[PDB]
Amino acid sequence: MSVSECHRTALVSGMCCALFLLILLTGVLCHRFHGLWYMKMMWAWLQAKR
Repeated sequence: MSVSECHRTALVSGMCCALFLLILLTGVLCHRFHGLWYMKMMWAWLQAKR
């Protein structure tokens, strides 16, 4: 809306930051599913039969 072009940097900056949050969010669930994590992983581990 603003004749200024710099404004573009903002719109792009917003997404650039949101992307970082995606990496942190993964941790939020990691905690809630801290136990289930191993429960499921166990299936993948034994499946290999190392």
